[PDB]
This record gives sequence, C-alpha cells and structure tokens, in this order.
Amino acid sequence: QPMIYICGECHTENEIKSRDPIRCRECGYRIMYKKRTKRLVVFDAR
Amino acid sequence: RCPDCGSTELVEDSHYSQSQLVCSDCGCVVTEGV
Amino acid sequence: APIPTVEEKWRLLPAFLKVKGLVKQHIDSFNYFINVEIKKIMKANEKVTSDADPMWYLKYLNIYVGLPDVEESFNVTRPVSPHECRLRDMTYSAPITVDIEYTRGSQRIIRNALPIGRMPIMLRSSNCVLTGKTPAEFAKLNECPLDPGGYFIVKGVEKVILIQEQLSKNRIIVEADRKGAVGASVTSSTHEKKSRTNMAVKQGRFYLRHNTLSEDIPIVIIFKAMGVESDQEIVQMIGTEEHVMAAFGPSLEECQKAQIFTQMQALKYIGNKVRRQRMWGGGPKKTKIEEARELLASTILTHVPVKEFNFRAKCIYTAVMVRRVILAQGDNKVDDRDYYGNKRLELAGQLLSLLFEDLFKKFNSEMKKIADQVIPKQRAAQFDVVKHMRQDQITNGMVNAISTGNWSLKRFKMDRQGVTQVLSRLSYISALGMMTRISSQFEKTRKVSGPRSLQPSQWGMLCPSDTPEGEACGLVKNLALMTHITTDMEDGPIVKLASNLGVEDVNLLCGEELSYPNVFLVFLNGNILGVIRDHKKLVNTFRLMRRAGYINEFVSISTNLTDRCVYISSDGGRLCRPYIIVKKQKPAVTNKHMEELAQGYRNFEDFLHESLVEYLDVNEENDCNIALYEHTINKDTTHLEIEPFTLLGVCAGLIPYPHHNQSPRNTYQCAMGKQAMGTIGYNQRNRIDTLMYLLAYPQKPMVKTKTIELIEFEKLPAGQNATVAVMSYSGYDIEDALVLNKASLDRGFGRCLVYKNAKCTLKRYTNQTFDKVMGPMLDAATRKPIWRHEILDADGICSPGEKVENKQVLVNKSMPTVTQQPQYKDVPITYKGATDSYIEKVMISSNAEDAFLIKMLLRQTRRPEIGDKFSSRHGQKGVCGLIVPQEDMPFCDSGICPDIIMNPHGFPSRMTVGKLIELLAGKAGVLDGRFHYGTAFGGSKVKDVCEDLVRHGYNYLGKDYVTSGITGEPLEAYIYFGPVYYQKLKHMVLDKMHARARGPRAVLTRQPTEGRSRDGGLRLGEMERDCLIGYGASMLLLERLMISSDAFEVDVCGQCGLLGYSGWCHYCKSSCHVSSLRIPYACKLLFQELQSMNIIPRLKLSKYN
Amino acid sequence: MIIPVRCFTCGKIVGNKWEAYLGLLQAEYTEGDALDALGLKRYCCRRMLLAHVDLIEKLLNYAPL
Amino acid sequence: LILTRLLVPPLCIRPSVVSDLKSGTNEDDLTMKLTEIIFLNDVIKKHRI
RNA sequence: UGCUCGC
Ligand SMILES: Nc1nc2c(ncn2[C@@H]2O[C@H](COP(=O)(O)OP(=O)(O)OP(=O)(O)O)[C@@H](O)[C@H]2O)c(=O)[nH]1
Ligand SMILES: Nc1ncnc2c1ncn2[C@@H]1O[C@H](COP(=O)(O)OP(=O)(O)OP(=O)(O)O)C[C@H]1O
Ligand SMILES: [Mg+2]
Ligand SMILES: [Zn+2]
Ligand SMILES: [Zn+2]
Ligand SMILES: [Zn+2]
Repeated sequence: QPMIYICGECHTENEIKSRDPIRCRECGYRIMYKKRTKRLVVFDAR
Repeated sequence: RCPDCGSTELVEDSHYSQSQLVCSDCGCVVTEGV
Repeated sequence: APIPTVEEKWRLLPAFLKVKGLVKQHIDSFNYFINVEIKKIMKANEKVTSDADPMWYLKYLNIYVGLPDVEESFNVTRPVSPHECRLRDMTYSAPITVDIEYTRGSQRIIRNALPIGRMPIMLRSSNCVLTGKTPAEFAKLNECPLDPGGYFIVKGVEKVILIQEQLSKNRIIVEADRKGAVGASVTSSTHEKKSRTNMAVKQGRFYLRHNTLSEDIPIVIIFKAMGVESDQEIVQMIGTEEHVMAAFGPSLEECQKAQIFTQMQALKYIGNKVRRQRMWGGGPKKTKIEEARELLASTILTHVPVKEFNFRAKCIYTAVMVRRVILAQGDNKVDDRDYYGNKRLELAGQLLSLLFEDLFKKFNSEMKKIADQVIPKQRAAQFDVVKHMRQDQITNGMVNAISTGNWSLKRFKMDRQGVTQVLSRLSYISALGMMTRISSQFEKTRKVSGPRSLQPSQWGMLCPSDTPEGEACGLVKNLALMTHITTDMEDGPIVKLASNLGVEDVNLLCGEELSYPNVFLVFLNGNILGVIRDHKKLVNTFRLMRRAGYINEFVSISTNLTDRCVYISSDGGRLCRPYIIVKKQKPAVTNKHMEELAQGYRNFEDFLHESLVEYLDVNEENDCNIALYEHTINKDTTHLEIEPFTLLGVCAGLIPYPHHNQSPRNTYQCAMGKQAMGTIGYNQRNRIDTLMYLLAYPQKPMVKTKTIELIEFEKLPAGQNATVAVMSYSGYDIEDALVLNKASLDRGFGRCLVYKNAKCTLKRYTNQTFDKVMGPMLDAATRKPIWRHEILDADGICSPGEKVENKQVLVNKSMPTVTQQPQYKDVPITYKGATDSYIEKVMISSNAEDAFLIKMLLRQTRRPEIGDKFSSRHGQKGVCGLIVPQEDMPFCDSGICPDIIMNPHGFPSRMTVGKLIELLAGKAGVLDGRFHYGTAFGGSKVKDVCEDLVRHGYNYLGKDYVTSGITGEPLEAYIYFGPVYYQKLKHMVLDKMHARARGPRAVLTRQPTEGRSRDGGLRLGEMERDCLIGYGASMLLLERLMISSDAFEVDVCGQCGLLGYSGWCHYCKSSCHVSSLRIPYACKLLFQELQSMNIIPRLKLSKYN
Repeated sequence: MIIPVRCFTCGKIVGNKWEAYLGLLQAEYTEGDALDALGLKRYCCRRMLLAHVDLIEKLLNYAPL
Repeated sequence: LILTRLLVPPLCIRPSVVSDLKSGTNEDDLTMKLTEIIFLNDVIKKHRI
C-alpha cells in the first residue's frame, strides 16, 4: 500500500514504507507531514 | 464471562472518568474502580 | 515668557531602542559571554597537569563556539533552524571546540579542531542564524520577524533566564539586630571567596564576628594584631569627636584589662580563637600565629587588598566602619536594604560564565584524575588525553542547568533554583513582558513585606504598576521602557584619573584626617581609594571627563554628605537611565539636534558623545536634580527627563490613559494582559506547542499608546473593539458581569481557536526490537474500522482533517514486553476530551536514536458563552452573565445595537475614568477616521475629542438618545455608547468545568486524585470541616468524610486490639473475637504506620448500645 | 487573520469592501473620506474596516505552497 | 524502649510503581531505608565473623 | 518535585 507524505520545504509527495529513515529526495530536510484525508467531513456553519 | 447472563462480551468502557469493565449484552458491571 | 519646549524630544526614545531597549540586554550579555568572557575563562585554566609523571601537560590555545549545528547525521553536522529544533524536540546548540597541544610520549602533539562540548545558542545572538536576516529570510526559516528572541531552546522547549537581583558586594551595611543593637556587616566577595564579617556593640564595646573564629574578639585586639599597636593611633583612626571617644572608651578599657599590647600577643590571642577545618591535611608545625595572620590578611576583608602583609588599608577600612557604627549609634540613620542603589542585576551572561567556569574546572579535574590513574601503570603505550576527553560532560551540564533550572556550584557554594522558566506563549505581549522580568533574591516563601513595597528608587528603572498579583506581589518586577544595565569596566583609567586629581594616599596620613569635617573619603567598588578636600571640584571634573569620553559613560560617581563619602562605582549590573543634560536653565538638546536626528544626520551615540544626553545611575541621580518638563526647569537643575511615559514598562504600556485610573486597576490589567488571547506571530501556523490560543478576527486598538507603536503590538493584536454601552440591563450584570449580544457572537465576535499538541514516541530499546504501529483493526462484520479506530489511516496514524471524539485512538502504538518471539502489548494514545477536536496537521520526525516522534495538532473552534472571562484593557475583568438576542438589545437613532453591556456600578468604587476617556477617544476616532493616543501623562485631551464629536453631529459627552428594545419606549436617561477594546482571556468555562463520579483512587490512600487531568475530586478542606462542625450537621460530615471518601471495613480482634484479615487474627491465632468495623481508610493507614513506629494502638471494641 | 464578512454590531456586508478600501489607500484618499465614499455612515463599520489588520498575507508568506 | 526488631510495614504503606518505560521502578524512601538497615546488619555480621 | 497562573 502506497503511504504518501509531504516534505517541509520541497512539499513533494514522497512514498516511504515502514521502518524507513525519515528523509526526502533532492534535499535533506527531516520534517515529514501527512497529507489530508480523502474522507468526507461535515461542518456546521454555527 | 458475565456473572449474570454468562456472555463473554466484556468491554472496558470508561463512563465519565470511571474505568469500568462491563458486559456489553446485559450491561452487568463486572469490575469498576482502579 | 514661557521656556521654549522641544516637541520632537520624544524622538530620542525610538533611536535609543535601535541599539538598546527591551530585548537587547540578554542578547548583548550572551554575546559578551561567548566572545570575551569564555576566552578569559579558558585563559585562566589554559594549562592543566598531573603531579605524577612530571613534564606532562595539556595546554589550551584557543576555544571556539562556531555556528549552531545538529548531530543527527552520522558523524556529519548540518545547519538547523530554531523552528526545526522546536519541532524535533532537540536542543539548539553549537559545538564548543578548542585547539590544544599536549605531550603523548614527551613528543608534542597538537590538535587544531577538537570538539569538547555543546553550548546552547541564545536566539538572535551573534552566532545565532536568525541575526542579520530579513523578514523574507525569516519566512524561509519559519521564524516570526517580530519575535523578541533572547531565549534558549532545549529539547524543544523555550527557556528564559530571568534577570537575578541581589545585594551589592563589598559594601558596609549598618543595620539593627534582633535585640535592637545597631551593628555592621560587610560581605567581602572576591573572585574566589565570599566572607561576611560582622561587628556588634552587644555590651557597649565592639566585637568582630567571623565564621573562621570560635568566639568574637574585641576590635582593639584586631587593631593591635594588624600592625598598629599604639592606642592613640587607633583612637585617631576611629575619630576625634568627644562622643566618639566616649563610646570607644569601653573597648580600650576591655583591651587594657588583658595583657595584649603587642602584635605578637594579639596574634596569639587570635590564633587561640582559631579552630582547624576538621583536621586539615598536612603537618601544622606551629601555625597558630601564622594561621591568625593568614586569616587577617586573606580571609578577613578579602576585598581590601594587602600589598605585602601591610594591613594599613585594612586598618583604615575597619576604623571607618567603627566610626560609621559610632555615628549610627546616635541618630538612627540606619541604611535600608530596599534601596536599589545597592542592588545588582545578574543577566544570563554572568550566570553562564560562572557555570562554564565550574564545568571547565570539573573537566580539568577529571582529566587530571584520569591521567594520574592511567599514565604510571598502563603500558609502554603512551597515554593521551584525546582518548579520554569526554565531550558529553559540558553538554549535559549545560542542558540540565538550562532545562531543570537548578544551579549547584560547589566551587562557589551557590544553590539556586528557578533560574530558568518556560517562556509563556499565551500572546506576543506575554512573551515580550516575560523577557524583561526580574526575580528577587528573597525567593518568596514567607511574608517579608519589606522588599515587596514600591520604593522611590525604582523611578525610571522598573515599572511600578507591572507586578504579578498574588503571592509574588512585589518580588517579581519588570524593567522600564527606557533602561539599561551596565557591564564591567577595566577600572584602570578611573584609578589613574583619581590619583591625578589630587586624591592623597591613605598610607601617607594618619586616621585623624578622617575625622575632619572638610575631608571626604573617596571609594572604588568598596575599596578605600583615598581622601580628598573640596569634593565639588573632584565630582565636577570627573563628570566632565566622563562627558568628554576619556572615562566610560557607565562609570557612576555619587557623594554622601551625611557620611562624607564619595562613591565611584564601575562594576556591572547597575541600572542606568539616559537624561538630557541641563546647563544654566537651558537643555543642551535643541530643536536643531532633533531635526538632525529625524533626518538621519546623527544617532543616539552622537548625542552621547556631544555631551547632550548622559547615563545616570541611582546613586548618581540621588545627588542630581531632574526636571520632568521644560516648564519645571529652575536654576538648580542638572538634568531633564526625556519622556515621562517611559516610567511604565511593556505590559503597562497597553493601558490607555493609565494616569486616570487606580493603581490596582493597572496591576490587574497588566496581569490579565499577560494572559490576553491573540496572535503570537507570523509563524503561528507552523508552530506546534502544547497549548495555543488564537483569535479569529483580531483588531488593533483605536486608542493606542506610543509604546504600542514602539513594540509593534498593532501588528499582532490580542483583542477586538466592540461597541460597548455602559448601562444596567436585565440584572444579569450585577457584580463585574457583562451581557453579550447573540447576533454579535453569531457573526464572529469573540470567536477563538484552541490548539493542543499530542506527541508520541516510538523508540528503539537495547534489544533489537522497536515500537511499531499497527493498522486499523477492521471489523470483520462490516469490513470497516471500529468506532475507536475510525479516524486512523492505513498506517495506524490519525489523518488530519477529521474530527476526534472522546476515547478515540490517535496513534495505534504497540510496544514489546520482552524489553523467543516478540510479544507486543497495545498502549494507544487515546484522546481525553469533553468536546470534539479537529486534526490540523500531523508531523512525523526521526531523531538520531531511530525514535519516531509523531505530533498531532488538534484544533477546537470555540464561541463565547456563559462563563468565558473577558477583559476591557482597564482591569475590569468580567464574566458573560447573559447572551440576549439582537432585538432585545437597546438601539440608538442610527440603529446600532451594543455588543457588550457592562455594569456602571463598577466605576465609582474603582474610579476608572481612564476607561471613559478611552471610550470617548475611540468614538471620536472611529467617527473621524483617526487613531487617538492614550499616552501616559499626555495623549489626546478631552476637549479635542469633544470637538470631534460635536463636529460629526454626535453628543459631546458620548451619551446618546436610546430607545429600549424590549418595550419600544425611549429610556429616561441617555446611554453611554462607544467602541471599547475588549480582550478575551484564556480562562474558559469549558476547560474549568469539572465533575467527579466515583472514579479512580490513589494507591497509598484510597481517596480521589488531586487534579482535573487526573480525574480528581474536590477536597473538603479543614475550614469546610470547621463550617460543618459549626452547623452541627454530624451525619452530613460523616457521610462526606467517611462514607463517600475512604470508607472501608476492617477486622479488629477484641482480645488483643489489633487489626485482623478475613475474620482472623494472626497475633492470637484465633477468630472468635474478630469483628468487622467501619473505618476511614486513612485511619487504618495511620494505625498501621503507628504500629510500624512501635506506637501500637489497641482498640477496645464494644456494642453500639 | 482575514477581514470578517459581517459587521459585529449591525451586520452590514463589509468583507466585499476591504480590497477596494485598500485601493482607496493605494489612491490619495485618507481614512475618513475613503470610509465615507465606501458608504459606511455608522461608526461601527468604520471601526470594523479601520481597526482590521490584514494578517492573511503574512501567514501565506509562511504557507507551504 | 530499646528496639531489637524492626517492624517492616505492609506493601500498602509502601506503594511501588512499575515504570516499564525504563529499567527501574519507583519505590518509596521507607523501602530504601529498610534495605540499608538490612545491608548494615549483614555488614556487621560479616565484620563480626 | 519544581514553577506560571486563576480569587
Ligand atoms: N522533579 C520532579 N519531582 C516530582 C514530580 N512529580 C512528583 N515528584 C516528587 O514526588 C512527590 C510527589 O509525588 P506524587 O506527585 O504524588 O507522585 P504521583 O503523581 O502519585 O506518581 P504516579 O503514581 O506515577 O502518578 C514530590 O515530593 C516530588 O518531589 C516531577 O514531575 N518532577
Ligand atoms: N490568597 C487568597 N486567599 C483567600 N482568598 C483569596 C486569595 N486571593 C484571592 N482570593 C479571593 O478573591 C477575593 C479578593 O478580592 P478583593 O481583594 O476583595 O478585590 P481586589 O482583588 O482588590 O479587586 P480590586 O483591585 O479592588 O478591583 C476574595 C477572596 O475570596
Ligand atoms: Mg473574585
Ligand atoms: Zn523535500
Ligand atoms: Zn487477637
Ligand atoms: Zn457595521
């Protein structure tokens, strides 16, 4: 299963599997955020 | 198992800051308090 | 003919803020520490060698701190931003390296770059990456340009070293004792030893007391021991006044009672009163007289130096001290400790210097021990320090001292606590005010009520109104807007100029000249510099030379005519304030100089060099005459106040028209503004803290002080302007409460955001096993994840964008139980919360230890409701009492309905006319599209805003014709409408709401836990028990304190009176006399503890009848 | 952060008059005459537009992008 | 009045926390004091022997 | 244990 993440400075979609050293291509930053979910979320305008 | 109905559906459900292992079928409180 | 006034004079304040001011103090101190002081410390311990195997040494050449880097990469460094250190929960430090030369096998081996430690780098310092950066480059580094900086980042947390306040060292203090005896004390402190020696008059004669003497000895014996043996010379040194001789007579008589008449006899008598420091190693060989002479020369009065066993200066010093005691024994001229002229402020620089010196000495001692243990017995393989230079010592020491905040220096015997504190990120004002905090040496634990008072010496230096309301009232203070802390000087040219100015040497003349009325003593940092005549010329020449630039501008000179002492202070930590020099009823600063400053021709340094503005110390300003304004300048005026509103601090600067309000109101306003909710910085979105409060639509105030423009608060506001009408409505605003409009809250007014952090760690243990996150446990019945694991993604980590409910897992963490197949038990991170939260972001990082750190930023959007605390920027804290609809709100002719209705009854008891003035100025400003100023001791007058109101067609007093919304009929009295800058506080009813079921209990004592985060219950205190006793409710007290709290049923044996178990007594080996008994569990615990203490309680039970 | 759509007190639509107000600031108009030309008679909308700080661009400068 | 035996209290008065996050446990001071007393008794017996 | 707060 392709697990995707976003770098902190390049902001490119990187696919890494379990037990991998947290890194990103074409750079060396080590802050990796998770993309937003695709599930529907309901909000109230109140 | 539940002491009343004999079911094995014992779930740990904390009700308002009270840890409590209770049967899920008849609601019999098996254990409470930690 | 009024004196001309320089209108642009206040322009001197921002220029001063360009090089100095609020945050530059700690920055400059840290830079001086890492650039100059560290090199001096390294030079002081440049060579270290061991006694065994001579001709071996380790010589330090030069030490460097470098740029901050991270040791994440394998044996490779990498530049790291402070925000990255905040995210990764690591420290922001730079590698302390040093180049050295040593001898391995008697062959000299040199190293040019060998790291030895890691120094935590203060933000915005010289070596910090944030300095010399543009706001765009700050955005590239995810750092706010308006961030004050100056704080350390350790393990992801922001620590600030508070400015320490202490008494000045090497100063005579004349004070009364517990029994009323007026004695003296001097704490002579050198770079090595600090010794407080006292002098008492307990029996009409002066005894000298020191920690190195078994019993206090007469002062005349010490005089005879220090070289001067003639009693006439002693009396001349003490004084020639008749009352002085009459007071000193008993001491001479007591000395003549004994047979002490020579130096040898006095030294022997002193040595008899000397006790060995618990069998000091080494053969004494008749050191009694030698020990006495060494204690007199070195231990006693360390700050007074003896050239070569010549106690002339020390004799003169103790004679002056005795004379001061004699003079104080008459008229009660007792010096006060709260006088800030005798106070010294230690910044982070001096503390870090002492800590680095201690750590380097410990490292050198450890290296010498390793050398002594390794070199003489190991092998022909020559020992080298490089194989034993542990680099974690200094790093761990610095990290622990900065994080924990407790400093234990055995070399100085200093045991301090609370030195570093967590930087408060409630708002920009909170951090900006906490950065300029100052703690007291009193270290509050008791009701002293002697330093807690507001002394007049705090003028211009410390803020009078800004103080934490509570137990820390008066002992935690804030610096003023315009203030500076001095550093240490070389003290050479001062001595040279003093010697060249006619100061006669004290060794050339006897002490009788000290008793002359026209002879004035000149001191220097507690050392007797000499004597002088016509001290006016000396003071004028010294001040003129300081103004010329040949003497440092921070060297202070003061004169005390009561004691006739000229004090010359050059030590660091003294508070100084800039003042405009006034010569012959006309200030040196003119309109042309201010025009040149505005055009950029000159700066504040040019004003300093051209003898226009000079720094004055508290001791120096004690003798100077300062004028508040130009019209106050008279013939006897030496200086002019730059700006009066600089008296207030940073937090006090937010108060509009503070001189129209009461001082407790200003204090409460500062305390609440330290907790005001609002934006933190431009990087508040990428910032992930444990608790953050943000405002949906922050607005800058309409009535803004010049301090607000100086601190750039308008760029980061922490409140909103609402159309407040001062009136009584529905009786839901009785005591400090306020009524909010439902339509206003519905349209975004007061909307707030609460961001919380949830952090989890997946660390590798000693064994080759790691914490792993399992996927969502899908339900086989529906082929979907369960309600608990609903929000989890495919990797077992909750994905941002969804809502989290109570008792739901965010990270499905499972950890092994071994440290053959690994056995994993689940320890998921469940979300404890009354309301739902939304995940904004999930950050996953990896440390050098292969531990994965996962941080989820939960967001909650909250609307003002009943129970939310609101402030009005005037100390008028209030709680929302009722939320009425828009139609129920009263309306004016224009149709404007008020958002906040406040009670008028709060005004008369508190006299907050400043609030009314702010309301009027804000109304005028929103009418004419202007921003009025509420500057302290100034600002826009009432007449101007009244004219602005009458020009726009509104009433000149704010009161407008208003029709009641409920009945539809006009009100009999006009309502005071106007825009007021209300700020919401972090105190919310949702977070403070608590309810306790049976819940959990403590293991030791089976009672509810303490806090709300621990699901604790409310405690019935001793006073509540007293009230229940007074009411006489025995059954209610029994049910509360026994039945509902710690009820238990024990088994007591009626034969021996001891406690049994399960209806059986092990003591008597029987069960016939065992009976059940109800009891509090704490009582059973007490009985068991008493039985452990051999205090056996024997219970004789009986029937209830 | 951003200009609110509705006024807190009255409720007049004010979010659509923000950027144009900035245009009036890019022009030679002052604060008062611009607020008058925008049609804000009551002082509540004048306070809403005048006391508002535009922090959205400062945050977008720190946005991922 | 002169003690020759020491009454060690039950575990209810001496709660022990099993901190599985590290290789150690949280114990009260009374347990450490009793441990030191037992060690001193053993050392005295060893010196007597 | 420390400390900042809330009255
Ligand atoms: N330095 C430090 N000492 C603590 C801390 N928590 C407790 N202590 C010490 O432990 C004593 C109080 O213990 P408690 O706070 O009752 O411990 P507890 O909360 O019952 O511990 P748990 O059962 O693990 O929750 C104090 O005298 C402190 O010296 C802490 O976070 N840091
Ligand atoms: N240390 C404390 N001990 C007991 N009660 C306290 C303490 N601190 C605050 N309180 C509670 O807060 C109340 C104190 O308020 P009070 O002193 O009467 O007004 P205030 O704080 O002076 O307000 P103003 O400054 O007059 O506007 C009374 C008390 O129940
Ligand atoms: Mg109260
Ligand atoms: Zn990248
Ligand atoms: Zn018995
Ligand atoms: Zn409006």
